[PDB]
Amino acid sequence: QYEDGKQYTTLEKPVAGAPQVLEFFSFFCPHCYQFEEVLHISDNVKKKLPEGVKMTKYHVNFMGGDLGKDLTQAWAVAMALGVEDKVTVPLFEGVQKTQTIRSASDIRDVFINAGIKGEEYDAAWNSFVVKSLVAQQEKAAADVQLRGVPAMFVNGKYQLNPQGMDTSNMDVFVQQYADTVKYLSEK
Ligand SMILES: CCN(CCn1cccn1)C(=O)Cc1ccc(Oc2ccc(C#N)c(C)c2)cc1
Repeated sequence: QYEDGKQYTTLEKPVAGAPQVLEFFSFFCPHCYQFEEVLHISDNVKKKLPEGVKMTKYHVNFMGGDLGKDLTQAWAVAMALGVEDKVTVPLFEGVQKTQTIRSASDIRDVFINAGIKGEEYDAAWNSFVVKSLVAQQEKAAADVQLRGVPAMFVNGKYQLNPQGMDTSNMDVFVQQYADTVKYLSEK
């Protein structure tokens, strides 16, 4: 019922030490926007996972021109301050809905409006921790030879394949997605 090539793919040369469940997204990615706002893929996947399992989510550089790099660093700041849940929706909307995010200054305005003090954003932005998080996200994408988003990898061996699942019903799709990750995490 869970055959290889249908719900998932397998990496030709796995990545040792990868997180158990790794999501790659871009704030420019049309389907990543749905995955956040309409499907809630991350929340629904976490719900089907054993309670002692961490999920990791990384931003990618290769969409959005120069802004893709700035958003990857801003996402690193978000991870460093632990404010992902305060900035995810206004970044998605500013980039894709209203298209009001066109510079690094615009990203910063989102964080300030979300309650992060301007000076603390800047200090995080220029910190060694954020430098290292940026490196981590880029290495993770290179390690799996990531070509596009959204993507989810399980134990650095298995790559989810949403296009082999049933996509005519949003809620059936999300259930098949979350159930496929639980299966794969059990491998
Ligand atoms: C990595 C490739 N990639 C980018 C380029 N690309 C491919 C097709 C369109 N763009 C993806 O987007 C991959 C993809 C993801 C999901 C998915 O299925 C659904 C999406 C939204 C909803 C809703 N709401 C439903 C119900 C299903 C289909 C495909």
